[PDB]
Amino acid sequence: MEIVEYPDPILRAKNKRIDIFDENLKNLVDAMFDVMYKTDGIGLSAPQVGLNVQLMVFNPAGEPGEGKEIVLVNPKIKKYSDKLVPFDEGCLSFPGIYAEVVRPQSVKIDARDITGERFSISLSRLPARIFQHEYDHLEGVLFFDRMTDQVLDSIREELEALEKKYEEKTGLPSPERVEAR
Ligand SMILES: CCCCC[C@H](CC(=O)NO)C(=O)N[C@H](C(=O)N1CCC[C@H]1CO)C(C)C
Ligand SMILES: [Zn+2]
Ligand SMILES: [Zn+2]
Ligand SMILES: [Zn+2]
Ligand SMILES: [Zn+2]
Repeated sequence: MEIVEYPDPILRAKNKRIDIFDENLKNLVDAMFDVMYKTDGIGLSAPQVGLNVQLMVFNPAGEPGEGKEIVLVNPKIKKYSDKLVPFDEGCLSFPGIYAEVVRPQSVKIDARDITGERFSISLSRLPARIFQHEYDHLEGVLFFDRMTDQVLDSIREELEALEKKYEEKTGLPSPERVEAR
């Protein structure tokens, strides 16, 4: 397996609805959780492992045998809180890069579980925070898109190093560039 890193276009591509809730889905969810634990994450989205599908997993404890292994399929945000809060985020698609992101404190959500049963849920605190980060991935939105210009400027060179890596590996110019913004 391989975590897909910025600026790979897979991270910007449209993600398809999941219609089939079967063993292949369960296997993928397991693999994603295992990637998360191996890499010290607290959540992961399907495009980050190379699959453009509306699937996210997370565990707000981030540790084996702790917290809850939360799976959300075809999620939709129904409401964001007016209240905003800052929090330092990293993203497994941007190794080593951490910066302040301001997001709504809480969200109301519609999604499906791993069996395909639909549910409504309200999230707050860290779970809300993780959720919105992973939800943005499913919408082809990356965390620096959410940063202020001042915060973005502080990570520009780190982002360009990732653009260079992609350019060196592929021999192609990067399909997006932080400087364009
Ligand atoms: C907070 C918003 C959720 C972030 C989810 C990411 C994983 C990811 O890229 N999901 O798409 C993560 O685990 N990031 C970690 C992260 O940001 N953490 C881990 C503990 C708390 C926070 C740092 O303040 C590390 C790997 C950089
Ligand atoms: Zn591999
Ligand atoms: Zn496993
Ligand atoms: Zn750890
Ligand atoms: Zn991420």
